[PDB]
Amino acid sequence: RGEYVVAKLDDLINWARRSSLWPMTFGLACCAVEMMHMAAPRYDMDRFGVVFRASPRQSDVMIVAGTLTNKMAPALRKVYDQMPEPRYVVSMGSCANGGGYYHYSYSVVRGCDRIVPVDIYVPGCPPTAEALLYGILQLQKKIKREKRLRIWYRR
Amino acid sequence: LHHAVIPHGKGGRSSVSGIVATVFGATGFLGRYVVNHLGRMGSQVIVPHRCEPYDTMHLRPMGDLGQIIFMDWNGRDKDSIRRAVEHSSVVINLVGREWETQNFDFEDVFVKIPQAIAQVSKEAGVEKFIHISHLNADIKSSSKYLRSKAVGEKEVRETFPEATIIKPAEIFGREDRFLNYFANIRWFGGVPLISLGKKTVKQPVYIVDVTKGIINAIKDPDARGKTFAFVGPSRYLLFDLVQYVFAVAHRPFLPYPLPHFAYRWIGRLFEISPFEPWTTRDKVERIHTTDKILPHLPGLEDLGVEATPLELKAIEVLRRHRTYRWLSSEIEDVQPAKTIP
Amino acid sequence: ASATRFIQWLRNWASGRDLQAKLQLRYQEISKRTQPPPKLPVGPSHKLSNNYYCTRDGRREAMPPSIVMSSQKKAVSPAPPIKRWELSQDEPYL
Amino acid sequence: GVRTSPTGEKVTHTGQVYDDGDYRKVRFVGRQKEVNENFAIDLIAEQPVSQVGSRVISCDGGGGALGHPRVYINLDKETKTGTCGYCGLQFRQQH
Amino acid sequence: TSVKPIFSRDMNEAKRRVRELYRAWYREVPNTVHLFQLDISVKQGRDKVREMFKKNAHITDPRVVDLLVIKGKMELEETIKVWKQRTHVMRFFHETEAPRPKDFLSKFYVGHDP
Amino acid sequence: TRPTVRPRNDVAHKQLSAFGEYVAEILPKYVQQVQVSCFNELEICIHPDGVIPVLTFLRDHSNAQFKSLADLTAVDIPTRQNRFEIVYNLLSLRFNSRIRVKTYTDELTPIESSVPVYKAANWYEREIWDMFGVFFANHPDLRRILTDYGFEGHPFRKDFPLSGYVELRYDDEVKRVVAEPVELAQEFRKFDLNSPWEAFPAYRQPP
Amino acid sequence: LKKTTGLVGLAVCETPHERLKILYTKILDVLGHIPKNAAYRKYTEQITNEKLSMVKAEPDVKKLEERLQGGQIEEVILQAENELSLARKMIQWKPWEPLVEEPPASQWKWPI
Amino acid sequence: TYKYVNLREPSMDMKSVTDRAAQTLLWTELIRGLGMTLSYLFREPATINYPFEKGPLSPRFRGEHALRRYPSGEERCIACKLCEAVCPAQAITIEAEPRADGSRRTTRYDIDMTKCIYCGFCQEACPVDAIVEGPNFEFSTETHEELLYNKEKLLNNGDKWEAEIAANIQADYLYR
Ligand SMILES: CCCCCCCCCCCCCCCCCC(=O)OC[C@H](COP(=O)([O-])OCC[N+](C)(C)C)OC(=O)CCCCCCCCCCCCCCCCC
Ligand SMILES: CCCCCCCCCCCCCCCCCC(=O)OC[C@H](COP(=O)(O)OCCN)OC(=O)CCCCCCCCCCCCCCCCC
Ligand SMILES: NC(=O)C1=CN([C@@H]2O[C@H](COP(=O)(O)OP(=O)(O)OC[C@H]3O[C@@H](n4cnc5c(N)ncnc54)[C@H](OP(=O)(O)O)[C@@H]3O)[C@@H](O)[C@H]2O)C=CC1
Ligand code: SF4
Ligand code: SF4
Ligand code: SF4
Ligand SMILES: [Zn+2]
Repeated sequence: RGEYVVAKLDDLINWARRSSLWPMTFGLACCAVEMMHMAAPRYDMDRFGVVFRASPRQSDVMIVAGTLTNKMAPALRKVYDQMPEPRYVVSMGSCANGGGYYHYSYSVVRGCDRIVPVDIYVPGCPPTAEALLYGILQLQKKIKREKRLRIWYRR
Repeated sequence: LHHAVIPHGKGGRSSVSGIVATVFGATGFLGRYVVNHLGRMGSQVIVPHRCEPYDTMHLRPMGDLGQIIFMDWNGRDKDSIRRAVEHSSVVINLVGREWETQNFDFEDVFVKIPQAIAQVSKEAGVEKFIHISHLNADIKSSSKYLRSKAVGEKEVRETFPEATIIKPAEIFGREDRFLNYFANIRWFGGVPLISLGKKTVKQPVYIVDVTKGIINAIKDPDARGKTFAFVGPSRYLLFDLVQYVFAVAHRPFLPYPLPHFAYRWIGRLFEISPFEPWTTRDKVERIHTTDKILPHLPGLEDLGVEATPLELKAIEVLRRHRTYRWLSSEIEDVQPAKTIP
Repeated sequence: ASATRFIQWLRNWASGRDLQAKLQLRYQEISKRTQPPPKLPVGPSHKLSNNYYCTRDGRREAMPPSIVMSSQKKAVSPAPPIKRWELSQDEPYL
Repeated sequence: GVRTSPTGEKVTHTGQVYDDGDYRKVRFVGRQKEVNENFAIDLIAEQPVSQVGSRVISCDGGGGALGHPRVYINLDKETKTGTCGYCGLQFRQQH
Repeated sequence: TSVKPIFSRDMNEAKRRVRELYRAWYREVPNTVHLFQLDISVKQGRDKVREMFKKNAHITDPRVVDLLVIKGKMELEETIKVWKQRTHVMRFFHETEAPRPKDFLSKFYVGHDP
Repeated sequence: TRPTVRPRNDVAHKQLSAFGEYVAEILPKYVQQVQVSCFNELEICIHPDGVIPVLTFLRDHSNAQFKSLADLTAVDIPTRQNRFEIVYNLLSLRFNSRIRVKTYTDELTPIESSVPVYKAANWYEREIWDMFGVFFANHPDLRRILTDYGFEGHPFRKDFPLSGYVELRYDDEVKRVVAEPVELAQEFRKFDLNSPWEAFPAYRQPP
Repeated sequence: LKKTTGLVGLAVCETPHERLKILYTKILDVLGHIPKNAAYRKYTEQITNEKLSMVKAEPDVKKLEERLQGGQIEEVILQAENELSLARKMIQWKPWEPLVEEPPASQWKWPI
Repeated sequence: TYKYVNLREPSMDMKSVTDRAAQTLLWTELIRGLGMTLSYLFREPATINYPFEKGPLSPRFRGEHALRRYPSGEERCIACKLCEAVCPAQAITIEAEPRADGSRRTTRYDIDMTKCIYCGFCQEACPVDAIVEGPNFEFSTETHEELLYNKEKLLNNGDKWEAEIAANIQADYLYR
């Protein structure tokens, strides 16, 4: 049966991608400090297979951890475009989510989703390190639900 | 007008354009520009999609919060069509495929599916209906793609008499399968052209021109019940167009004539791919079909769109096809192709 | 706390410290997560008499700046020269 | 309580409901309309009126400093009950 | 009416600074198009430069002209050193903004803005 | 010593007043006003022509030695014909003292760059130019520092709107970030907070 | 002799007494060209002469440093060089002259 | 008082000089640093097993918002708009009118959770303990629109979390 095979192959690639999520070493403001605390020993994001890598060419996730200003917006879009696919964006904190405390500023982008597509929105100012980890595990369960091969089979 | 659809604002992202549009086939080449233009002015857009939600992510930034709504649908299921259209004021059909698959053939995507969308839209009270046909649609065509475009075009008009039907020539743009198609031939050495491209004339049209024409059709009360032909401003011999493509890309051009029957055999070879075929017999036919001249139909000028010359936009498409040595060459470094007068 | 004796010895030797006296993981020396209710004190203005607000109103004692010179004898410095610091007697040199 | 319009859309405790022909109800298609089922106007009406022996009664909402500011309610009218303006509890003076 | 100058003592001196700035912008456009890999032509870039100078043709205050030139030099420096990105260069061309017709009727149909 | 009231330090007020007129005596060509607040901060208000002479004197004079420029900022007061007040906050480590020097300028009048006196002033003046549009003459490298490239206007002016005039988004058609006129899904809600009853009689202005 | 002043880049001076005498004497000479009634001259001569008195009457560096209250003797030398530089600059500025211009009517009024 | 962090003179007796030569050639102080990381290898790690284990919190924790009720079930909020006035982010939007029974109640109460800075000023300002920040911090969403809370969402949060919220308020209200 073709369906059974592509169903199992979807599980394999979905498992491999969520089990090995490499965020780009990309932080913007206060929220990056809680992101640092997710890598710290108490939460040890490495133990889920989550490893920071500096190069966008070697990153699977962009965690927008902090305010995105207008001056920074073209750079964030640049490094997002330079990530190979599949790629995911996690929006962390009120600033990234929708402008937050600086929503009405002349120099702030009112939400990073004006610039890049966003898979998960982590609320808080900042979200606790555990709240960000909950957001990453939520991203994993989203990847687990993907049906690329199943949809390809029925094209 | 219901009070929720009275236009407000200054026509920006956070405005209210009053358009509530269901766009079928929004996840393709043409759809991304149509959804972008609707979202620019604060329209409500319903994007029914068959694909993986990952492949709709590029659409999400195009609208203010709540202005892009995604739905699952199946071209064979009429309920899924009804749910996606019963709140809309205009329905736009951009469903199409350049190859047949095991599950959907040209008849399914260019006749059965477009007819079902039109039928359900009429039953649901949808007021406007825009359907994309093809300039060269002809029942007497060697291309099954173009034969189905002719059958479905008649069906849509009969099912939804007030529909606006748009017939574009080949569309060129960043994500096209036209200029990118010719540029990608370089991977096989020389460029095979039937009769050396001297017996074909094309009149390609810019993607943004088609998009602006679609958007003005929605807002134009005179466009209801009409059939338009969206053509670019100049006609070229196929050989000249392909030579120009390779000049803009600064790639070596080796054209050699290939007979029609040999090209078809090559087309059948690439069709064996279970993915997106690089080329097909039908694709070879359409590329070598002369673009019809239809003076009796209204065109882009009748919707307030001035057609963009191919010379102003080819580099926007073809710069990525150059090597490092030639990446920075400017728009004025290549002379235009001979345009048929 | 659950390390075996030999492992405690090994890491004590490797670091050169007695690591068991100051473990960085918290056990039972920390406070209970449920506490008795507090009974917080009140401030000096919680009185029933001799407490008129006009006698304890800091904002209404703020005054506009004193104009020293406007355009409408020994030299001085802004303050006395700063006294020289003394070396620590706890540990003068690190 | 929570009623449904003729379209089937639940009516909220604020009386909100999209009318037929309002496109905005498309946002609920494939999802749901979040409606709180415990209507406070119905719940408070269920409380019994409290009988008291004085012309004026005070209400703090209960729980001491966990309620609302303490207010005093006049009970001189027998044509109606005194209602706390913070919590809606009703009081009556008996004979 | 006696004020401290910025650079130019009079409009005659100011207009000299303007011309030198115009030359610098005119010379730079071919470099900007090539370096930034813009899809506009050198003629479009130079027409835009002319459009920006034309909008301030009515100034008769030497201090205002001096400040316009100072900002023009700053803008040119940002472009030459590629501190600006392609997005910043293309902002002068407002490519994504739809025309707003200026006739009374067209405004009347769309809203209350004069 | 009332527990909730800030105590008065009269010794500092006397010391700063004495030094206040000391500076006025030595630099009468420039000093226009000298004042000491009720929390013992000395302010010297000078004609803008004296920025370099006054700052040089305060840095170098043996009875001043204000070697550190703690801060250099501007304030916009639109009701004044010279709307911009330039404020230098200086620190003296030798005498453990602070002093504020204030001058003024308008939109079209340059102020002398004080980088030759304090190298710290380099970026502070760039910020003042960026946020207020005050031009500093003979600045080694005057350009925007905080605002976006090509940004138009000076945001810290009182008449520049809070949310500016343009905003950014990514446009898929041109495949780049674009700038467009600002529209807010929720307009900022202006609150009128001031009570209509006077609070501080000590500061009442004459009618 | 000091091995170090403790401040990075401030070299130890081998002959601080003579260096101070040179500098204060130079400062006094420069003040001679300032008008007699200029407050900068009167004040700077007064404080400059006090330091010159203390240098002459105190031969020990440490005891001299305590009297001067200016930090290290190398710090005091630097301050003398700074004062000399200021005195020369004051001659071109002439800040003893009357106020160049009154401010507008309400330039310093606060609150507006 | 002050101290010198780095102002010491090495001794020049032959033993000290050789001690330093052995340090330079035998890498003794680099070997010493290896000892420290070795000791950490055999220390129990500080990692907790999320999501089966949770980091410790206190009753004052400021998390997801919720609108509360009295024991009768009536809403505590009486539309005073103090929370809306104090909100540093202007995250709160309120409309109100007399209810059908005359009560002073809101018809709109929105919190934009992407504007909110989770500062807790709103619950300090509330005179009736109506708006609170609850203990939930695990409510990340897949879409932006899901974080624009209206009154129905906030009331559902209160009904969902009231058991924990009431106990947290009981533990801390004597510090307020
Ligand atoms: C140390 C070495 C380690 C090597 C590890 C090797 C990986 C082992 C696990 C393999 C899993 C199966 C592959 C699935 C991943 C495919 C990537 C993908 O997600 O595509 C989604 C795509 C989705 O396509 P789509 O049609 O649904 O939509 C994409 C188009 N748009 C953008 C318009 C939506 O799937 C496919 O296109 C085809 C899937 C076929 C799966 C079977 C793979 C056959 C392999 C032959 C390929 C031909 C080249 C020969 C390569 C060598 C053969 C081994
Ligand atoms: C009978 C007659 C016999 C005659 C023959 C006698 C010969 C023996 C006596 C000769 C001396 C023996 C020691 C020689 C070893 C090499 C010593 C050496 O090169 O160290 C010097 C080097 C520089 O140190 P530095 O202080 O920076 O600079 C010196 C001043 N310019 O310092 C360094 O190299 C620093 C290295 C930094 C990187 C270190 C990272 C790893 C450290 C841990 C490794 C532990 C060693 C484990 C070896 C495993 C071997 C399998
Ligand atoms: N040169 C051109 O591009 C020209 C195009 N046209 C017509 O314009 C329309 C769109 O053009 P283009 O956008 O380039 O075509 P694309 O192939 O780029 O996009 C096709 C769209 O149709 C959808 N679709 C295809 N097959 C099915 C199916 N079986 N069931 C459901 N959805 C389906 C695709 O969804 P998914 O992504 O899920 O496959 C995709 O969104 C087509 O009708 C085309 O014929 C007319 C003239 C010229
Ligand atoms: S969301 Fe809050 S914590 Fe995060 S960057 Fe913005 S202000 Fe800082
Ligand atoms: S927590 Fe602070 S920012 Fe959030 S709604 Fe309450 S007052 Fe506003
Ligand atoms: S402060 Fe409390 S009672 Fe007042 S409007 Fe806000 S939630 Fe309602
Ligand atoms: Zn009550």
